[PDB]
Amino acid sequence: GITYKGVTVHTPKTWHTVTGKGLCAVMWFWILYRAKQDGPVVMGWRHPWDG
Amino acid sequence: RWATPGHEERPKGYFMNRTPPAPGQSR
Amino acid sequence: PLGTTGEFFRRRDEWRKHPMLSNQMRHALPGIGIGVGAFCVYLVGEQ
Amino acid sequence: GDFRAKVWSMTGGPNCRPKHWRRNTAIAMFGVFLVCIPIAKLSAKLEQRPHMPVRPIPSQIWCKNFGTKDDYEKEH
Amino acid sequence: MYLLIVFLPLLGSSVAGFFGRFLGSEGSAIMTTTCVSFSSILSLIAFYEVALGASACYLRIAPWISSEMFDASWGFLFDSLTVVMLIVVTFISSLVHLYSISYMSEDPHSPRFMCYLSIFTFFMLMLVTGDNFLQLFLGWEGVGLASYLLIHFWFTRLQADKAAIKAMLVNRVGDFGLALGILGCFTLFQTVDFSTIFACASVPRNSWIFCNMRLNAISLICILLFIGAVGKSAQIGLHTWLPDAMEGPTPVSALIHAATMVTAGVFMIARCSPLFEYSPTALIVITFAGAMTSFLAATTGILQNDLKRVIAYSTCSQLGYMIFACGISNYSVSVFHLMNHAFFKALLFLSAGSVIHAMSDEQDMRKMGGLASSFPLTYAMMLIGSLSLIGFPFLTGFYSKDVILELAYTKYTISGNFAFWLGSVSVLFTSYYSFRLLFLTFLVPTNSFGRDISRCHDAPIPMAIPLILLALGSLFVGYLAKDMMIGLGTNFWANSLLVLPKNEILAESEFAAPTIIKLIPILFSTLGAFVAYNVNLVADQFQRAFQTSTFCNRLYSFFNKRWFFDQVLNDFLVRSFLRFGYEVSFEALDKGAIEILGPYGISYTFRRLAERISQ
Amino acid sequence: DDHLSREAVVDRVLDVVKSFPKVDPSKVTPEVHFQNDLGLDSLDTVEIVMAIEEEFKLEIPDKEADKIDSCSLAIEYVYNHPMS
Amino acid sequence: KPLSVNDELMADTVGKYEALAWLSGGLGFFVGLGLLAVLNDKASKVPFTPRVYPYDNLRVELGGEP
Amino acid sequence: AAYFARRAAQKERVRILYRRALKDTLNWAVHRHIFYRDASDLREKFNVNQDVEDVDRIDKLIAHGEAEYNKWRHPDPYIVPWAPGGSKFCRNPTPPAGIEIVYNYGLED
Amino acid sequence: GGGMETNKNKFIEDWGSARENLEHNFRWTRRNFALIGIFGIALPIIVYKGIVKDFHMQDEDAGRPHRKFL
Amino acid sequence: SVILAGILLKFGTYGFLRFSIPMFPEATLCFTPFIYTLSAIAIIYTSLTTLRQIDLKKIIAYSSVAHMNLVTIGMFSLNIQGIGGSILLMLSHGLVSSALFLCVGVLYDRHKTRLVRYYGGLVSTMPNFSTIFFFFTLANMSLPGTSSFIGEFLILVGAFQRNSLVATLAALGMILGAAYSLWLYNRVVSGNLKPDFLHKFSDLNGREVFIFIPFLVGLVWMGVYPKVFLDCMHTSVSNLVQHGKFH
Ligand SMILES: CCCCCCCCCCCCCCCCCC(=O)O[C@@H](COC(=O)CCCCCCCCCCCCCCC)COP(=O)(O)OCC[N+](C)(C)C
Ligand SMILES: CCCCCCCCCCCC(=O)SCCNC(=O)CCNC(=O)[C@H](O)C(C)(C)COP(=O)(O)O
Repeated sequence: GITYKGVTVHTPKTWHTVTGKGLCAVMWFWILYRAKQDGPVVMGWRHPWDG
Repeated sequence: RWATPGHEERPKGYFMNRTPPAPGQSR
Repeated sequence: PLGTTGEFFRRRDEWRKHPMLSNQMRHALPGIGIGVGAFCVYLVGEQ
Repeated sequence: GDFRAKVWSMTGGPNCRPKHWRRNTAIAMFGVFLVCIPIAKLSAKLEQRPHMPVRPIPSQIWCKNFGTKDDYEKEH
Repeated sequence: MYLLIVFLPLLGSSVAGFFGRFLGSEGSAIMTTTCVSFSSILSLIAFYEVALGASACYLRIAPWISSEMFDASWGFLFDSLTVVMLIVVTFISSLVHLYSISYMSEDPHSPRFMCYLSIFTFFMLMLVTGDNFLQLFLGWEGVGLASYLLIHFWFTRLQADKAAIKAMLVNRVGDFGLALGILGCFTLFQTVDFSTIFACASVPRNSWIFCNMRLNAISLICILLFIGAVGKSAQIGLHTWLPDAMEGPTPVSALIHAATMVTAGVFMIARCSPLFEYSPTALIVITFAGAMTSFLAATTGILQNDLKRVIAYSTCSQLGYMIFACGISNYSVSVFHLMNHAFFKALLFLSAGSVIHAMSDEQDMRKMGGLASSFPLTYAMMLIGSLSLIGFPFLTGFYSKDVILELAYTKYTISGNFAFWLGSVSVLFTSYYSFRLLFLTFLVPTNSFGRDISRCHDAPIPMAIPLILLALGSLFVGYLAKDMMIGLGTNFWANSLLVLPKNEILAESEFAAPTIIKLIPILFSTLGAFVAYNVNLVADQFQRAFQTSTFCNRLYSFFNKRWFFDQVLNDFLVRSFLRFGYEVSFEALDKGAIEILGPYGISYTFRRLAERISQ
Repeated sequence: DDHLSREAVVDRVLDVVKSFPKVDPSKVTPEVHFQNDLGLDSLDTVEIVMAIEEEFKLEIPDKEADKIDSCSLAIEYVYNHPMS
Repeated sequence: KPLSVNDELMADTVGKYEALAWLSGGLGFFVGLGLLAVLNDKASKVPFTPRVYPYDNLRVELGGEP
Repeated sequence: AAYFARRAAQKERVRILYRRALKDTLNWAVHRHIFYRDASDLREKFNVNQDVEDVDRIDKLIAHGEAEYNKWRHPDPYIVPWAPGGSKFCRNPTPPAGIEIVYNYGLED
Repeated sequence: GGGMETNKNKFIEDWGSARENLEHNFRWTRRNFALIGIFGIALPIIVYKGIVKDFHMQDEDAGRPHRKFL
Repeated sequence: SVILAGILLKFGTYGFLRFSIPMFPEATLCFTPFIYTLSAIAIIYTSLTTLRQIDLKKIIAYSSVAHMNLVTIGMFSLNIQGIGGSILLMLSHGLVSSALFLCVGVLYDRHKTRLVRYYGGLVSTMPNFSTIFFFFTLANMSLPGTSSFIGEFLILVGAFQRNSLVATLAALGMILGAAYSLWLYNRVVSGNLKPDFLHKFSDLNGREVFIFIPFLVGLVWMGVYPKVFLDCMHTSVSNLVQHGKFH
């Protein structure tokens, strides 16, 4: 709770911020990890083993 | 919320809108 | 901020510059730094 | 309001909260459990599995109609 | 164990609605949540056993209707297709039940809401686990009844009642179409069971006399069934009910209209695939309707300002995508996208409801902004949902929408090109309004009021567990189920879905096309995101054009007011029928015209005749 | 969940009227008249009424929105309204 | 204030006919796009021959005469 | 009577038009940072016409202003949720007073 | 006010009575004549022709001659 | 009203079944299009006129004409689905319609009025009545699991086999039937209360609760397991289907 001009904004609890940051970080890491594995495949640079 | 006992001792309104009979008696 | 009407309404919104509300583009991408850091640690450690 | 406390409804009314809803909740589970037993026993009897499972599935513990309809030429 | 899957929600509803006065607002929530959760775990064992174990179960209880040969018994059919719908419907229903425990914490009539949710889940389970065309119809109309009951859960409102009655009328036209289709099915095969119809669906090659027309028997039945599918799935013909049906509670929007009961049409098309495959004429109609619906919803949803209404048009677009994915005779991809969407759209509705509830029920995006710092969790969750929806690479929405688009490209026919074009433009539009919703609600400078910000509280535990589970789903489930459902030569579906060898283009969808086609959705999504950012976050706001150009104002009104459907359709059909009810049928046919030639209008001349007998 | 007291309403309304460029904040009594005690334009009364409207998050129907021409009437209207 | 006889059934910037014209134009957009799709003639531009299956296009396995 | 009523009624119609125009302008310009210049120009439209003193020309100006506003008005205005026409209106209304429920309605003799 | 009977309104009661006493409200104008001669004389004929032709086309498809529906 | 709608409306159809459909097999075939024409327009006209009625008992009375004219389509189809399914509709109608007039009779006995305008918001003062009224609203609009749907669907499959057009026209009956049936319920039950008109309420007493019980049990029992009634009639309705036929 911080008041600038009358209005106050209740600071969120630690549990919410930690969970949101963790889920976002998991999403980003998963996207990059998938881009490492089959990123060239969707780009068309290399087939899995077709050719 | 999930531990406090309720306030409504008996369900609101009589069943079939009939007042309960005299104590120690029957409908 | 121009004209008597704009000045009045702008002066009424001086609470909109609250620190928790002023800038939100800095929080547009929540966990990009931690995710990129973890991915870099994973990438370097594999070899 | 003042008059909605004099109206009897099956659902319970607005903001219903009986003094002994904990005990009533426990009874309702036990009643649901008791009526779910014959349904489960009935289901295990009338169910038919024409195909043997790839791996041992839990339904083979109680169900016994596994690979029974393979002779479909003599069905009624 | 399989009857318990269907009847636990029914027992929970029958307890929470008949004896809710003894359980209160907490016991009634516990009963329904526990029953639906046990049904969900039983559906998980059912998935481990039927879909993965490859041993379907067929269960018949008793005969329902027994005419000479009109046999529609109480049969349940659990195959690969049914089990996927089970693990989707029941899991989403359990999460919505858990969400509503905290959402309906101050509403007075919470027990009736949960009873309605449980009865809806029961009807949906009867729909998906239907062996006949009548049990399927039983669920197909019970689901409409439950949606109608839940839409006006706040009966005091007038808009809720109007929306509910409109939804019932549209679903009633859909039910009329479905009933005609079912009647057609019995006239050909003299049965309504799925096994016999799908076994004998290839032999008939005759023609009927339908409404003074000579048509094809199978094609007419397929078109009539697709009419019902259009009615329930809110397609091009009959869709106005879905945007208006948002007057109900948010959990009603998340379950009743996002995950389930809009995918009922897609599920019915996919299940009746061994019959739709033999009517190539119907597939063209399905493809055209799906493409039109997707593009129209995408165009309509870019100018809405209500938070809940923007998501409804996203659901309509996704359902259109599934429909013309079924139209290319690729039902595996349709069900895959159905299951994918039932995650990141339920998540979107739940996060939007979490924002709305904390914002004192403020639903206008013009009056929210700068909520990212205040609502960290919900902002992250809506970010995940939006990124999945737009089709961000290597995400749940990427493994299905991209496949649908590339499949539409390789369907080298007149109908396929139209669907490909509309589905390509709809990707750009979807990206635009999804990113506009994300930007306006969370990242723009604050436009709300002081009171809304002062009274802010993020989602508590009961409203956060379903969110987190849906986020994990929308992160990983698409990748996990990519191989089993849309793989090459997969036997996961077994006999659930039939695709004829002639119209099989799944292999060419992967390596027969330039890599540019596989990157069109990503490029269009990036373009839409850039356009949304440049029009919302930083812009001179040239809206003065909307105040000086007459065409721009009318163009803005066209997209905002649902392409002028509600106004035009009302005046030209509903008002006309209301006049047709009174001004003619009641006013002239039976008012006095029968009376004047009847017993007292002119037949009372006997008074002027009997009195003359004195002569 | 409790309606704010009258003096709390007075604080916010007087702050709103004080934070105006044309007015002179030297003497702003709760009992003042916009067109008789402060000497303003006729139009800027509408702006002050609006700014009061979003400041309390309430929609005054347009019929009696212009009836508010004094600080006394504004406070009474935003007080006797229950949903504010 | 006597009630109206039709007192049982009771987009303001547009009229019914003008909005019907707008709807007709919007649907004519779809019709014109369909005509353009017909004019494209994607059927003649298929890059692969029709798939041919063994055992006479799987005649026996598709319900054909044995 | 005209000097007190026929002229003063227009002095209230102009207030109504200003209120509605200001609300519509805020509706069109979503962001608060942009609404300021638009509102300033909107009042400049009225503030330039204050030079008139004869009713022979002002009335048609008010008619034209109403005609203009009626066609640049926002198709979907903003309504407070609990205000009439809003989304939260009549959600859980307070039950009416004076309503009573009787018991033992139909009982023989 | 110890009575459950409704406090009936003059306007609603008169409106309902007028809506129920419409038997004596014809003037036999061209609108009523055209309306009863079209939507009461032609639509039944169109429908009857529809069923008769449906039976005829069902009969001809099987090769059997038409059935005398008169 | 229960006698007039419950039974007195079943004389015409029973008279047709007993003395017309058999004594003249040749005459029945010739007049089949005539009956289809009258019944098709009656379903369309009556289910449409019902929307513009303001009397509570004059709306349900118009819900019987559409239902009873749907029966005469079934009888003249001359097959097991048609004739056999038309009997279930009359048994269902004899229970659903007569139960609706009990619901109206409940409202009329307390408040001596029948105009729908005076009624509204009863869901908050008469909840047991609202629950019972809604159930028979669902039955009147041909919901599956109710006795009306079994008869309604069996008639449609019995007429589609004879004429696809008449089964199409009769199928719009359930489109319009579901329109006024729920729209009446929304007006009478749902909505806000009107304390200016009527303010004293009393929910269902012991008699009304008990009276509706056999209707509730006898409506789903026929709606989920109609085999009990159907198997008692097939031997008798099949001999009715063919009388002059010998092949
Ligand atoms: C028939 C086949 C299809 C069955 C579908 C069943 C769907 C439910 C049908 C009835 C729903 C009730 C709608 C009518 C009543 C409207 C609401 C009402 O007043 O009901 C009461 C009574 O509560 C109920 O709604 C009970 C009815 C539903 C519970 C029983 C359903 C049991 C399961 C459904 C049937 C099982 C088989 C279904 C499959 C064939 C609830 O009142 P409150 O929520 O407390 O608020 C009212 C305000 N005040 C208290 C002041 C009066
Ligand atoms: C959506 C569209 C947005 C709006 C677009 C623009 C709409 C309006 C366009 C036309 C506006 C005009 O010029 S016309 C509106 C104003 N026209 C005039 O001529 C003002 C003359 N002055 C007076 O009437 C009085 O002095 C008074 C103002 C009451 C002051 O009260 P006081 O005596 O105490 O000073």
